[PDB]
Amino acid sequence: AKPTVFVVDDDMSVREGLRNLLRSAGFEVETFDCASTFLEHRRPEQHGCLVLDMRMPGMSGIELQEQLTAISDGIPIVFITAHGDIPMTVRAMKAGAIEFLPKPFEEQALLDAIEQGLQLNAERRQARETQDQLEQLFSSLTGREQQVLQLTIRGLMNKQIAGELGIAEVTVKVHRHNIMQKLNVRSLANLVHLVEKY
Ligand SMILES: [Hg+2]
Ligand SMILES: [Hg+2]
Ligand SMILES: [Hg+2]
Ligand SMILES: [Mg+2]
Repeated sequence: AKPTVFVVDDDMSVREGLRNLLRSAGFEVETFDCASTFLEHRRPEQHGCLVLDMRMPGMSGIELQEQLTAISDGIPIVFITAHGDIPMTVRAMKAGAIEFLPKPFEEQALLDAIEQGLQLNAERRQARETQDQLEQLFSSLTGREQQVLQLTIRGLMNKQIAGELGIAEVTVKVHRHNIMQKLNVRSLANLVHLVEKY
């Protein structure tokens, strides 16, 4: 999807200033003056980075982050604050913080953090799509096929698999053919990689 920077900050100058900065850099931008309007619109499939104010009406920045943690939305966060004297908590850092930046911010520092965040989002999403794709491929196998797969990745020959399970060799052959097609692999090497991957 399009790289989108979500900007959450109650202050108009921040929202407009960042919209302009981020557009002038090739990012789509979405802004919210509240945490809950963000959460209401948030789709965890949207590729992006969150730039987040500490203090806003309603939920604070940390409180929004707690919601995102709770629902396993792993979007990366660049925290911004006008009160640099108040440190981030250890928990706020661990829950996906890219960086903690002051307002007013160095434009380039902010841009570098967002670039860092987009790459971490791209990576995270790829590892999500892969796991998702592999659960659907593996879930599409029958119990019988599962039994054959388990022995196959143990290096057994069809003859030995047949004897172990009490089925005909042709039955094993056919199960093996169907496993390859279901899991979309053309070699025993790639079959074993896939099972280990998942
Ligand atoms: Hg709002
Ligand atoms: Hg809305
Ligand atoms: Hg981003
Ligand atoms: Mg604020």
